Parts: sequence; structure tokens; C-alpha cells
Amino acid sequence: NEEERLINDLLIVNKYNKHVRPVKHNNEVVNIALSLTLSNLISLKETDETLTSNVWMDHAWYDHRLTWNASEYSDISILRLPPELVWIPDIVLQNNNDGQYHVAYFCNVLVRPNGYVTWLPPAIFRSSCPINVLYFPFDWQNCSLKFTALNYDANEITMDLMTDTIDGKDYPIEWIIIDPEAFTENGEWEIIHKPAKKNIYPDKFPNGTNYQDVTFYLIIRRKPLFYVINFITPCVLISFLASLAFYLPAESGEKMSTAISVLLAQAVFLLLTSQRLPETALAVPLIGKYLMFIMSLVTGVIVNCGIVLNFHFRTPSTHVLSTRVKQIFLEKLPRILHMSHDEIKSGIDSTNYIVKQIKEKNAYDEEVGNWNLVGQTIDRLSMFIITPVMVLGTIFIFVMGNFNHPPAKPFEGDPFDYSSDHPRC
Amino acid sequence: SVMEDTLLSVLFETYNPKVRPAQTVGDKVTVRVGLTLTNLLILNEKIEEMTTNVFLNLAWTDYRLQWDPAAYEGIKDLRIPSSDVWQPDIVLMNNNDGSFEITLHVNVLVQHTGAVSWQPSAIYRSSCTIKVMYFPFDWQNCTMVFKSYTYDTSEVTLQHALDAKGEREVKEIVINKDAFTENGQWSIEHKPSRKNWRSDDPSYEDVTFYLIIQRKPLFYIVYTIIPCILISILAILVFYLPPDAGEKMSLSISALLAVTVFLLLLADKVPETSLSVPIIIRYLMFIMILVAFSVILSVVVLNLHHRSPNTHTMPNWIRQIFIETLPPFLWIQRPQDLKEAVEAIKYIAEQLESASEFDDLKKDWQYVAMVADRLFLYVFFVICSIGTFSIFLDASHNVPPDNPFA
Amino acid sequence: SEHETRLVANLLENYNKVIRPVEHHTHFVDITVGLQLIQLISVDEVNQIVETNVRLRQQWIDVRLRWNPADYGGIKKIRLPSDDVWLPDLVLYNNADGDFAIVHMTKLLLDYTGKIMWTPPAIFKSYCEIIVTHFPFDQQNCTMKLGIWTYDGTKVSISPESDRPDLSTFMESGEWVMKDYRGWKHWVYYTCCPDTPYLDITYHFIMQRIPLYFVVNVIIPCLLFSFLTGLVFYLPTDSGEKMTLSISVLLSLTVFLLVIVELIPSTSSAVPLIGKYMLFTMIFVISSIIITVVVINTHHRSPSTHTMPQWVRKIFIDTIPNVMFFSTMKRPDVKSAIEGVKYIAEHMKSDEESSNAAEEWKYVAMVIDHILLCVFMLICIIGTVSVFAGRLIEL
Amino acid sequence: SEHETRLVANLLENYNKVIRPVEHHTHFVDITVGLQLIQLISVDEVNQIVETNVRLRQQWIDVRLRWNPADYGGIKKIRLPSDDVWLPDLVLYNNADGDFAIVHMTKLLLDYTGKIMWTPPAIFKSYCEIIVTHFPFDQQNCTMKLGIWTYDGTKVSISPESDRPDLSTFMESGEWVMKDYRGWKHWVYYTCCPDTPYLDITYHFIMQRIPLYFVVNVIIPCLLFSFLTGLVFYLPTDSGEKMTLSISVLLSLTVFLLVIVELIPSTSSAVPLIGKYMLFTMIFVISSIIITVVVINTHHRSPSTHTMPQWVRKIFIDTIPNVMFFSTMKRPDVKSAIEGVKYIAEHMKSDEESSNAAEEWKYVAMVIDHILLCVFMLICIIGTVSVFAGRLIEL
Amino acid sequence: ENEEGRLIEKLLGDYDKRIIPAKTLDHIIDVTLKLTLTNLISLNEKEEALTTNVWIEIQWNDYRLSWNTSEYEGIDLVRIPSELLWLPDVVLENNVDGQFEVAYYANVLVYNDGSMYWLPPAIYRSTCPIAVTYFPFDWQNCSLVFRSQTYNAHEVNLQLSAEEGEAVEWIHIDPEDFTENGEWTIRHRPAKKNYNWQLTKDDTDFQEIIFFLIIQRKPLFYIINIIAPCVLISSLVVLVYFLPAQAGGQKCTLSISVLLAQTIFLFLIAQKVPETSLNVPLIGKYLIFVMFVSMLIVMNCVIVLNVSLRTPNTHSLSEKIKHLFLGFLAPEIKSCVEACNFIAKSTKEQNDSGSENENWVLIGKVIDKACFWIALLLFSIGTLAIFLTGHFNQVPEFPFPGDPRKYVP
Ligand SMILES: *[C@@H]1O[C@H](CO)[C@@H](O)[C@H](O)[C@H]1NC(C)=O
Repeated sequence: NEEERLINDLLIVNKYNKHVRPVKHNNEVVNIALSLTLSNLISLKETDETLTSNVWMDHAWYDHRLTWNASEYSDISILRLPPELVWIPDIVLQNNNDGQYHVAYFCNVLVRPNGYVTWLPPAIFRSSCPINVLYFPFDWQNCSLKFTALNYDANEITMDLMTDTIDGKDYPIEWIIIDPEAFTENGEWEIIHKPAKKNIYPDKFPNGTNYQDVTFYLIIRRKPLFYVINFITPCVLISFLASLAFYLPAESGEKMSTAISVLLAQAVFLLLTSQRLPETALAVPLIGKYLMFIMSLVTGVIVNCGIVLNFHFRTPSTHVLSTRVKQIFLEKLPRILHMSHDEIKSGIDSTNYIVKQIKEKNAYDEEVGNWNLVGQTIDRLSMFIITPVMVLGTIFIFVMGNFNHPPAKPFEGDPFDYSSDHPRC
Repeated sequence: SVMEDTLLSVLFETYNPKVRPAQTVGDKVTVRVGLTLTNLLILNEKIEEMTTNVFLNLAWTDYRLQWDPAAYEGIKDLRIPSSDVWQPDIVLMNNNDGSFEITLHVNVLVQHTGAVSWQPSAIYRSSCTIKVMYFPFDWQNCTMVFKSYTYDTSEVTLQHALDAKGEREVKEIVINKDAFTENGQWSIEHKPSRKNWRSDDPSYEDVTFYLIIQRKPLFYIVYTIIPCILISILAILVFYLPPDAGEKMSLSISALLAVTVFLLLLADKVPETSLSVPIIIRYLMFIMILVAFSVILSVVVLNLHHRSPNTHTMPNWIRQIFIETLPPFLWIQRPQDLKEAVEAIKYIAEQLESASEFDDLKKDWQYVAMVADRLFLYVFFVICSIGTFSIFLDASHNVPPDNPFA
Repeated sequence: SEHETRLVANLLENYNKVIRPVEHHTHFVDITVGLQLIQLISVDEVNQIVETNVRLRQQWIDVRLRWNPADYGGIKKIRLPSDDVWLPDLVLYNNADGDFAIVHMTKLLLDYTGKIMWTPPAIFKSYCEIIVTHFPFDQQNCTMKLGIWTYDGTKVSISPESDRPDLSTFMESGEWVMKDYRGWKHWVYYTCCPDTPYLDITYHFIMQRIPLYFVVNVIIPCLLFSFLTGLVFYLPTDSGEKMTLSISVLLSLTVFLLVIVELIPSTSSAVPLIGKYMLFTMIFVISSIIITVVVINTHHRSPSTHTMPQWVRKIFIDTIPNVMFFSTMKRPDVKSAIEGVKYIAEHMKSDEESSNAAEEWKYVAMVIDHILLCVFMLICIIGTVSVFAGRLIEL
Repeated sequence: SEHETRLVANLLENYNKVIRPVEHHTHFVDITVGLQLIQLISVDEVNQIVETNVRLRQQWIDVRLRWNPADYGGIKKIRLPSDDVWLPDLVLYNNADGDFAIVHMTKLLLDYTGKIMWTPPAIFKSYCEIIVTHFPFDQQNCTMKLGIWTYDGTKVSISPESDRPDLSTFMESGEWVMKDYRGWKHWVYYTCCPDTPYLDITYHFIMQRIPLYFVVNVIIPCLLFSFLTGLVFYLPTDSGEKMTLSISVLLSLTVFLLVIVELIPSTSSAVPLIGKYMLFTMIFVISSIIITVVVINTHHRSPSTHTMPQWVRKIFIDTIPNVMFFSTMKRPDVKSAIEGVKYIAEHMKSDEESSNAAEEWKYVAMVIDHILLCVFMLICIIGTVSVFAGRLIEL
Repeated sequence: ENEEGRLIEKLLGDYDKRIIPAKTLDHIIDVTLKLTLTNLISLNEKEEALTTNVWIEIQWNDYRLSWNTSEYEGIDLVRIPSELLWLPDVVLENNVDGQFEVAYYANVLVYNDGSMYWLPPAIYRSTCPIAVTYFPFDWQNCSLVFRSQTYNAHEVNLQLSAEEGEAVEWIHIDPEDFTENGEWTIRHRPAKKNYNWQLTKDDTDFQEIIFFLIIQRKPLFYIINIIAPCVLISSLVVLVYFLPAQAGGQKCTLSISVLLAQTIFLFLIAQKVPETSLNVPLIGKYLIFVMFVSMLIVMNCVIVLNVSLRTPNTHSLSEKIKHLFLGFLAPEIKSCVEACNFIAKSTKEQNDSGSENENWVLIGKVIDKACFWIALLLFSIGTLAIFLTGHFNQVPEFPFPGDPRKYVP
């Protein structure tokens, strides 16, 4: 096998020092072109704001020491060398969560006779991307993977986006590469944009490791089905049940029970929702806003049911039905709301007393009925005022949520799509 | 290049990285310790642990790594793997796990004068005690203690790092705006650095970086305080419900159910230390006790409402207090056949009169219940308002000091 | 053994473990790959990850590791550390968050002809496209893709050992059933060049979930709540407990939502079968509550304010009660005294009239309850059958 | 330092770190072992694991590593990697689930006389019997057993640096208070032979739990629920809410049982104090509900079908109300018309008799409620004091 | 100087740790195992994994490491780190995680005759499939399977250690230092050598040593926190039959509230039971039973309320039902007299309607009594049977049914 002789010549006879940059003079720059391939998006668990992803880092550089004349050997046009034997550019994910800066598997490099070296190690990365909870669960996130070369400064090695050719003209690969066949869509997230950028920081200096950067962005949109089915619709329906308290007659002693039970169910939903989101304080989540609004409205419904019951149970022995109340709640509002021989002497005296008592009881009863009508009018007014508020608030909140598409173009000031279909020029 | 190979071979022919670089026996190596905060990941209060992503800006001089650049095509500095040179064992001493050392071993920068510079990265989990008294309206004081695990003050001299154009020391955690993520739950108020000694031990010296961070309580505000306020409103409202509705107990006891549900919600978020009670738990317990007392007074009012002469005799003190005095203060202020037929009518009239007297006494009892219920309404409104306002101002007066004292 | 010590010393004296084991660099190493599934550790529906305990059996020939047994006391096989010889870098292409290659560098068996046998253990965490449409009566098909990472088909070729993975020593899952399993080899070419095939072997296991835990823990309580839903319509309105009962059923279902949320997968790809069933139960209970409120309002209607519409009387008092076969429902001062007695009699006139009208309202409410009870029992049965039997018949 | 470079070069040239540092193989290495407690990370009651952050100071003489300071510029102390020299294999015998030996090979301090000082850090996860009987007012005694794994006392002898662990730089726990701590050395012999002692050093720490978190977060709500369940007996039966109150208290107690199971450890060795109190509260509420049902049944006792037994009348209407001092409880067609009036009067008579009997039943029920209210408040106080007073006094 | 230094430098010189110490062809290395249990850390039902802390004692002979004591001042025992020596690759096979090897690589005690004594401690997480039928009144039968992952039966011979000529066929537990788990008690602990007859003496899986741990749970936590509260709360449903059947009686309130509490208990138990779906646990069976009984009692309360609140106008009380239930089971004068007659007639009618109502109420009460007795019997019998099945779930008297030996020291 001539490969053995060739490798011995390259590494042993030539005294290859893997700790030295491949430059003939110690002022030139080694160019490392890198690209990212997303094998699969594993998770974006929002509780601790971590993006787990399976990616394949593609590396390419030149090493003048790993050059040979293919004819002087057999026609060997390529070699596979372990990375522990050759100089490797240490490019690390800087914004990682768990303390894993490097690739998972240090695979062999591929070397051509002209010194071209390609390295394609796969990696599992757990990067930190903050979560914008503003429109949860109708939100889209903007997560980033930031790669830096911390072993050499910008004067020594230059990071660049890899380039590809279509019709004789090469263009940079300014996006994350996704294989349409192998890639399996995430259960919860849809990828909208996937740009790639080489960032320079002019306020730093070239003789430092914090001057260069290559960042890959993933603008992903949540798929709102689990939350719509299990969280939003049942809460919305149970909340709408609170308006039925106004249609429930005061004689049926269950207005307060109904309203309070609705509030308890909403408290259960609050408990469920609290566990799904991080503790950040940038904004209140959309679902949180809706829960606060609906719980406040249901508390108002409970208070107003209490007021109605207090009115319904007033009696002439404890309250006075003033003329103002009668005019307001029995004439005006119902119209506006379109509402729908001593022994015989003793006997005579006894029957007169009976008649007097019966008349007094009848007056008592009719004024009680007046109080009942006042309560019914208050119920009708409350329903007409609160049901539309509930419906409109719910509709507005959730159509605002449903109108939260990503901007359709990353880098607001940029007219480029960063789409793999339309490379620059 | 070839010249870099030659220079490296010359530098490390007899160089031993295990030996601390001292010109003469007794010399001390000056080590400058700086910290750059890249990301304040977490401040887990259950385990009292702060996770940070940092760079350590270390600098020292190694007299052995000196060369004349004129003889090596003007090579001014080298990037040498960190394991090939002596380095001070600078570690995080107050770590919560067993990870003392750095995570990423970036290769060192060595200059022709012998100046070595090293900026390794790490994900550190330090332990800072949490002051759980104003949680979640609390500010924390979490430190990171750095010193040489091996060498003492007789061997190395710790110092603060220098700024970009080294002229004066940097006595703070450095934060690079280009690479820095705001936590979103914590605001950094102060980030000083200081060297600490120990009077008992003259061989001890460390450089401590202090992070004074204030929490943003919006999440807790919403998810605990707002529902608690609504439940307190319901607890007050129970005293406006008429006893005839048969709904007082439903309202009050359902409010108690809601408060215990919120306690279950909050269980998995409050730190489990016993040095103090967080203010949020105090507010929950205050609301719980207020709701329990509302239940007790609702039971009393219901008992008063359903009294009658057949069971109770109304005492003089109750009548004087609740019917004469309180209402104005509370603004309430309230032929054989013919003989048989005559006897039957007389009996009917007597029965009606007896029923009238009985109903009058029952109405007196019910009026007493009404007055007591109004009094409880006012008392509970006052108590709830005063208590909630007091607790909230106490929470809102908790701010980190202007001077970090460090 | 001194013989074996000498043999191992001679084999590795001039052996370079970075060179492929080929006599000429234009040849390819042929590797026989086999997968032995030992245990199905877990399936993660939310993250789409299937964790398995396997052995990756690899066989190939290293021409440089031959020897003549007669020269070594008759030794015909030896065990060598896998780190001492060239190994193929087989990588789990669809790895989710595990190790890409073999990490347990166990010893390998070497014949005197150079034939090598290597069966390192591994824990494969593979990306598994999970379908939750029929959960928990769901069948999952997902694979393990294997290939040589850095070598193409002209340098290292891999061939499956058998037609399917070896499940001889497979521990039974207790949550899944191995319905079928197979392995296929694929040749993939690229627009570059048709002379550089890229080979891989995909092993797929078809799993059928055992739906007993989820049945008893989720579906049965939902069935009880559904059955209780329609029970409120047989409860008379006189007992002030219709809303109590229906709302308490709703609260029980809402509390049970905790159990469902903590038990069923939280994917958003599709709505699970039990998800649809539980949504149906929720809407069923809410509809029952709404109509119960309507009935309670009807029962308490007062004659003074509301007068019975003619169509209501025609339908609910005359027509429907006839066609309800199951039910048993039917289908000086003397002048003052005299004036007072007349007043009492006329007041009783009026009271009886009002009572009769209120009774008619109560009767209409009762008839509506009976109709609704029939309708809701029927809807419960029909909806449950429609949701479940459709998938259950296929099994 | 060229002097120290030469010293280290000449000091490890012929140094074998596999060999014990003794001049003669019949001598023993005398190691001074000291434990420094830096932090008490956690106490796991369920698994009975105590996690501590410690420094394991070790001192011994290695004659092979001595030098004359005058030959090396006066160097008297050097730092060496601990992996370059012989180290004692100290093992945490009662390791639960951590590392058995030191894994952080920090540098050691070597003196020119051969004296070595090594103080590596460690996280000890030691198994210790947790006694949850007085939880949360429980005191724990958890130990750390250390010894040389592979050498007996005649080859390598360990002796404590002092009689107590070093807690000079201990971090205050916030959950546990360090009552006492000590270290003991033990000689263990075997039936083999009495000339070969096996030595171990055991450090033990007496820890007292700070019972504020658990008190506030568990016990106080239980007290509140006990008080309310006692209160149920003051609610009149006429207000149809006795069952509402009692069963809502039971529901609150069930939700809080959920909370407790979330908080308290899930041990099974013995019943904790909180466990006994929670069970007592549950039984209290259940008995309250049962007796409330009895009172409700007595109150709604129909005089038509039931007649008051003489003993009930004698006890609950005559004697019991008298000893309740603090209470305020009491201690032609004309013929047809005439016959109609007579019928009305006699029906009023019958109704009055029935009402009197019903009122007597209601009075008996109310007296029973008063008695039971006193009894249950007394039981609540007595049980609450009984469950905790013994432990509180013990402290 | 330490003579051990010269001895060890002689022994390890020209020593290859890759080479099995088989003296000649067809020589089989005898490796004897003795497992000592230090702590039964836990048995996690959710993961179906058993965590143990063990000291495994491995003994074998390496003829290359023998020396003549007279030549080394009577030295007959040395300690050599295990990383320098050949070892039989004895690993735990049935591990849930990928941890096959021991935790701490202790020094090997080497005797002058070549005998080698290795006692490495280990933390093992082994697969223990869970029999959930009787949870929490259950006992599990966990096994630790040890075999060589390198060498087959033609190269090594795995055996159980023999002490004083008697095979140690059991896990060794030191009576004094061993601490009870707190949730599990060890009833049997046999050890035996097993063969996979589907394989030949090759394949390295033919032979193995299995150590069994038959452990019984102590269900005190479940009894006090789940079982007893659940039973007490569920028994409350029989009280509904003594409540009045009208508004304010609160039959439905009580019954449905007990059902809601049972739902809460269902949520509480969902977090404890293992997720396997081969059997329904005993506790799950009991919860289903009580929930079904509460549903039936709610139905019966609804039926009783419907019967007791019937009216002559909505329903007709046929005498057949009565027998079935109440059995086996001047013009001014004229106007005044007319008014009096009408008053009497109205009173009569009202009284009659009332009377029919009380008849319906009595029928309801009879149904209450009968159904109360039925429900009390049903609930008592069901609860007693279900929770007596668990009490009789005893560990077998013998570690192996048909084996008479007890496998104890
Ligand atoms: C061991 O060495 C001694 C000499 O020290 C010799 O006398 C003796 O025979 C030797 N033993 C054997 C078994 O050869």
C-alpha cells in the first residue's frame, strides 16, 4: 500500500509539527472556510432557553505541508488522516449552555495532493437563545449559533463562509444547509429563515480572538396546535360559561356557584400555564394576558352576581324601595333592554283581623316581587354589558396572536433573502 | 513556518512546565486575574447555584519563554498550547459542583518578552447564599472567588487585570457588548472586583468578583399576586351576600380552595431554606388566614340569621349593641254550628297573631345578622387593604445599595 | 503464553493503524455489518428520539495481521484491543443526541487468516419520526441509519450480515411489540461523479404500542365523565343541584386535564385520538351545562312577566309528551268582614291562576329535560364509537 | 527556575510510583488524614444520601523524594503533580453513588525532608441512615468512613490529624445546623490472625434541621383546615350548606395532601410526624362529615313517620340545655260554609302539631351540634398539642 | 530500599497485559466471582432500574506473576495497580446505562504463587423488569448478570467463589455494616452459574454468573399517604342515603365532591405507578373500582331525587307502585257563603296535592334504605377483597420454586 509510504513521508520524514499554523511565513493568514448543516432540530425547551441541535460543521483550509506529487507515488489523489495527527483549526461554539465547545466526533480529515483539507465533524450543540414570550403560543423565535476561533487572532487565521459554484461563478453559502430528503421536520417548530453571516467587530482589534465571528441564525415559528387544543379552546369555553350566570334565575340558588367554579377552572388553567414558560420579565405572554383579563372579568361577574342577589333578597322589613330605584330599574332600563250578641261581634272582629293580616302579607309579597324585578333588570344589563366585552376581548387577543408571522425577511435593513434558492449574483 | 518550528524547538528544549518560573529562589510570579462575563445563565435558588459563562483574563511573565525576534524573522509572539507551558492553577474556589478548573483550554499567547497571556473559557457553577426574605422582590449578592489552588502568597502575587491599553487596573467584571446576553430575569446593578486576605492565615489571597443582581418580578407579580388580589376581593364580597341566598359558604370556601391551589402553584418555585420566610409566602399566608376568618364570620352570620324564639332567647347585650347602637354608625337603620264557626274563626285569628309575633322576633334576629355582616364587611375591607398595602410597600422598599461595599 | 506474546509483538511491530487494510490502495475493504438489538430502552414521542441498547457486529479482513499457527505453538485466534488496529468509523447518521460512533472500545477477535470480528456495545439514540394520529393505539416505524463517515464506497464498502437485525436476545419491552424488522443497503450517488457510490445500511423496527396503561389511566375516567354528563337531565330542577352536578363534572374534567397534560405527548404535529376524544368530552359537558341553564331558566319563569308562546304550548305540552313512550309522565263592621272575605276569595282566584301558569312552565321544562336526556345519551354513545371504533377495527 | 528544574529532573529519574515509600518492606507508611468540611451540599432523605464538599488533607514521608537544599540554591519546598508520586488509595467505604476515591489530582507540596502534604478536593456522596420520625424537627447523624483499600495496618497506617473534622471555613447551610462533629479511628481484626489490624477513620456530623420552611409551608395550613372542620358544627342545618363546608374542607385537605406529597420525603422506614398529623386531620374531617350527616338526618326527621323517644327528650331537651351556661339557647250553603271554616281550623290544628314536633327534632339536632362543637374544638386542641409537644419538649 | 521495587520491576518487565495468561493451548483460566452487597440504593420503577453498591471479588491465577519468596526477603504479597495487569473482562451485562465496568480500579493483590485477588467496588444500574400487578404490595425479583465481554468458555471458566471448600452460592451481606434500604427488604439472595444453551462455548455469552435479589416493598408510605386517605374519602359515598331528598339535602354535592376527590387521587397516583402496560396495578384497580362505585351512587342519588320530588302534575302515582314500594318493601249573604265555600274547596285541593307529594317522598326513602344496604355491602366487599389480595401476595418460600436448597450461609 503506497498510502503508508506517502503518509510516512508527509508526517514523519518531513517532521510535521501539528502545533504550527500551515503558513510559509509567519505573517500570512490561514483562511478557514466553514459551513453548517442541520441534521435535525432536537429541541427548544423554553424553560431554560436552550436550543439543542444536531449539526455537521464543514471545514476547509489549505496546508502546504500536506502536498505531494501524485505521480511520484501511485496515482493517490486523496488521503484520510486522523485530526490528532494534523493541524486543526479549533473553531468553537461560543454561546453554548452546557460547557460543550467542541464537535462530538473527531472524524478523519480528507487531504488532496494540492494541500486542500476538508473536515466534516458532526456535533450536538446546546446553545443559549433567549425566548421572546410576547406572543406565546403564537410566537416565533430567533436563535443563533455563534462560532469563534479562540486559538488564533484575526491576523493569523481568517474565518469565511464556504463557497459553491453553479455555472462557473462561485458564491458564498450564506445559509444553513438543510438536506431536503434526510431532514425530518421538528414536531413543534418550523424553520422560516436560516441565514449565515461573518461578523466583524470594528471596535476590537485584529490581534485578538474577539474580532472575528461566523453566526448561523435559525428563525423558527412555533406550531400552535397542542396549546390551541389543550389550553386555549377549553379555557375560552369555560370562560364563556361565566356569562350564563346572568341568565340563571336568582331563585335557583346557583349563580355564585357557577361563577366561582368558572374562576376555579381558570385558576387550574393558570397553574397549567405557569409551568410552560420561563420566568423572564421582558413581557407578559399573550396567554398570560388573556388569563389575567378573563380572570378579572370573571371576578367582576362574581361581584355583580353578589350585588344582584343582594338586591333580590331585600324585603320591606329591612330595605326601602325608593322612587328613584323604581323609575330606573322598573320603567327605563326594562324598556331600553327590550325586556319581556257578643259572640258574633267577636267573630266579626276576628275575621276583620284575618283580612287585615292577609292584606299586609299581600303588600309585603308584592314589594318583594318588585325587588325581584329590579334584580332581573340588573342581570339583563350586566349580561348585555359583559358578554360583548368578553367576546370582543377574546377575539381581539387571539387574532392579535394569530397575526404574528415572522417578518419574511431577516435582518430588517437587508434586502437579501439569504435563501438557498437565490445565491447572491 | 520553518522559523516557528525552530523557535519552538529552541524554547522547549529543557523547559519543564511543572516548574514555577522564578529567576531566583524566593521570587514571586505576579499573576493578573480578570473576568469577562459572557452570559449569566441561571441563578437556581432551589440549589443556591449561579451558572455563568465567563472568560478568565490571566497574565504572567515566564522568563524562560524569551527570544530575540530579530533572529527569527521578526516573530513577536506565539500561540502555544496551554498544556506546554507552566500556568498558575487559578480555579474557582466557591464552586457548587466539583469543577474547579476551566472548560476550554485555549492556547496561550506568548510574547518575545516572556509575557504570557491566557484567556480560557468556562461554564462555572458557583454557590452563592440566597437571601430569601423579599423574594421575588429581591436582589442577590453572588460572588466568584478565584485563587491559585496550589501556590500561596509566597509563590505568586495575584493582581487585577489591565484594560485594553494597559495603563491602570480594571477593578470590575468586564462585559463585552458584542458578546453578552441579558438574563431577562436579572439586572446587573454592580459588578466590582477586589482582593481579599485573611488575618488568621497570611498565606491566603484571592480575587473575588461580586455580582449584585436585582430580580425582575413581573412573572411572579402576574401569576401569584393578581389572583391573590382577586381572591381577597371575593373574600370581602362574601359579607355583601344575603344569608337567604345560601351561597356564603360556597363563595368563602371556594376562595379558600383557590388560595390553596395558588399555594400548590407556588410550592415548586420558592427556595427551600429555613432562615426566613419570603414575602410572597407571607402574603399568601395572610390571604389564607383572612379567607379562613371570612369563613368563620360567615358561619357566625348564618347562625345568627337562622335563629328563632323556638331555639334561642335574644340577650340584652346583643340587642343593645347590634340593634340600638351599631346601625346608625354603619348606616343601616332598618245554634251549635254558629258557635263552632265562631270558635274556629277565633282560633284562626289567634294562630295568625302568634305567627305574627314569632315572625317579628325572627326578623329581629335576621336584622342582627345583617348588622353584624355589614360590620364584618367594613372591618375586613380595612384589614385587607391595610395588610396588602403594608406588605407591598415593604416589598417595594427593597433595593440594592448604591455602594456595593466591594 | 510466551507464544502468544511473541505473536502479538510481531503482528504490531510494523503495523500502522491509520492505513486501510488493503494490499493496493485502489482496492476496498469489505465490512460485514450486523445489528443485534438487546433492549428497547425508551421511546420519546415529544422529542422523536428512540433509545436502544444494541451490539454492532463488524467483520472484515486485515491482510497485515496474518500468521502461520505452526510457528506460534498452534495458536489460531487471539483477542486484541480494538485500539491497536485499524477500525471502520461507522456512524449513526440519524443520531439524535447520543454518540455518533462506537465509544466502548472492547477487544476484538482475530483469526490467523486476518479475519476480524468486533461486536462493541452501544446505546443508539436515533431520530424517530413519530406519528401520534392514533395514539395510544399507534404503530411507530423508525430506523437506525449506519454508514462509514469518511470513506466512500470505493475505499470501504459495507454489506449487511443478514436480511434483518438479530433479535435473538431481545428483552421484552413491556410497552412495545416488535411487529417487524428489516435492514436495507442503499447506494447513493451525487451529481459530482457516478464512480463514487456512498453506502449505508438502514435498519427499521416496526413497533406496536401496548395500550393498557393509557387506556385505564386516561380513557376510562373520560368515559365516566361522559356518562355523568347526561345524568344531569334526569335530575329535577326542584333540587337546586343541576348546576352543582354539571359544573362539578366540568371541574373534575378540568382537574383531569392535569393528568392528560402530564401523561400524553406534547407534540404539535397532529391531534392524537385521545386528544380528539377529550376535546369532545369537554364540548359535550359545556353544551350540557348551557342547555341546563336554559332549562333552569325555563322552569322558574314567572307568569307575571313571561307568557307562554303558542308554539311552545303546541309542541312541549301537546305534541311531544305523546311520543315519549319510555317516560311515565302524565299526558257597621259586618260589611267590612264581608268585603274582606270577598277579597280573600278573589286573591285565591288570582293565586291559583298564577300557580297554574307556573306549573305549565315547570311541565315544559320537564319535557325538555326528558328529550335532552335521550339526545345526550345517544350523542355520548355515537361520539365515543365514532372516535374509537374507526381505529379499533383496523387492529 | 533552573535550580528547581534540575531538582525535579534528578528527583524523578529513578522513581517508581508503584512502590510504597518505605526504606524496608517491613516498615509501614504513616499517613496523617484530616477532613475539612467546606459545605453541606444537600441531604437526600429518600435515598439516604448526604452530599458534602470536603478537602481530604493527607501527610506522609517519602524518603525517596528528599534532597539537600544547599545543592539547589536553597530550595526547600516544591510543588509536584500528585500523579507523579506514590499516593495512598484512601476510599470512602460508605460511598452511596459518588466517587470512591479522590479524582481531582491536584498538585502536592513536597518538603526537602521528603515530607508530603496533599489536600485534594472531593464531593462525598455518603450513605447514612436517615431517621424521619420527628420530621421536620429531626436530628441526623451521618458519617464518612475512610480507609486504605488494599493495604492493612502493618503496611499503611492512617491516623487522624485531630479528633474533630476541620470546620473553620465551613459554609452555613441554611437548612441544617451542625450540633457536633468528631472523628474516630478503629482497629478491626479478623479470625485469620490478630497481627494484622485493619484501620479506618470515621467522621460523623450531628445535624439539626431548621424547621421553619416545613412548618410554614405544611403544618400551618393543616392547622387551619383542622380549625375549619371543627367549625362546621356551628353552621345551622337550615342553611343547606353544612355538607358544602365540610366537603370543601376535605377537598382543600386533599389538594394540600398533593402539596405535601410534593414536599415531604417519600421514605418508608417509619411514619414522620407530619404524616401522623396529616392522617389525624383526615380522620378528623371524616368523622366530622359523618356526624354532620347524622345531625342533618336528625334535623330533617319527619314527625309523621317518627316519634321522639322518651330518652332523647329527657336528655337533649331537659338536662343538656341546662348545663350550657355560656350558650344563649332557649331553656243551605251556610252549612257548607260553616263546615269549611271548621275544616280550615282543624287543619290548622294538625299543621301546628306537626310543626311543633318538627321544631322539637330541630332543637334536638341543634343541641347535639353544640355538644359536638365543644367536643371537636377540644379534640382539635388536644390532638394538635399531642402530636408535637413530645418532640418540642425534647428540644 | 523497598525490595518490593526490585520484585515488581522484575515481574512487570517483559509482561504483556494484552495476553491472557493461559500457560499452554487448551488451558482455561478459572475466574471465581464473589459479590458483596454494600447498599441497595434504590429500585426506580419508572426507569425499571436497580441501583446497587457492591464489592465484587475476582480471583484468578497468572503464572507470569509468580516468584520465589526466598529470593526477595520473604516477600509473598505485593499490590500492583490493576491497569498494569491482565484482567478478565468481567462486566455487568444487564445494565440500563452504558456502565459495564467497575467504578474504582483498585490495586490487585498478587501472591507469590501467581494467585491474584481483585476487589474493585462498583456502582451498578441493572435492568429489573417490574411486576406491577400488586403494586404497592409487590415484591420484585432483580438479577445481576455477570460475564466476560472478551473471552468465551474456551478461554476462561467463570465460577462462584468457594470458601472452606463450600461454594458461596449467594450474595454476601455483612450483617453489621449493611443498612436496610428503607423501602425494600431483601428476602432471598441466591447466586448460580447459568448457561445459554442456544449458543456454543464460543460467543462469550454462553456462560454467566447471575446474582438474584428477591426484594419485598414496604408499603407504609403508600398506605399512609394514598391508600388510607383514599379509602376513607371513598367510603363517604354511603352517607348520601341518610341525607334528605330535597333542596338543601346536598346528596349530589356530597357524592360528586367525593368523585372529584377521587379524581385528585387519580392524578396523585399517576405520578407513582410504572408506565409499563402489561398489568394493571392493584392501586389502579382499586381507584377504578371506587370511581365506578361513586358514579353508580351519583346515578342512584339522581334517581332518588327524581322520585322524591315528583308531583301529581308531572307524574301519576299509580297504585301498583304504591303497593310495590309502600307494601312489600240578601245578595251579600250569598256572595259571602260562596266565598267561604270556595276558600274551603281550595284548601282541600292544596292539601290533597301535598299528600301525594309525601307519598312520593316515602317511596324515595324506601329506595334510599334498600340502595344504602346494597352499596355498603358492595363497597365493603370490594375494598376488602382488593386490599386483601395484596396482603396475601407473599414472596415464595424458596428462591427457586422446585429447588429445595435455601441458598443461605
Ligand atoms: C528459592 O531461592 C532459594 C535461595 O534463596 C533456594 O534455596 C530455593 O531452592 C528456591 N526455591 C525454589 C522452589 O527453587
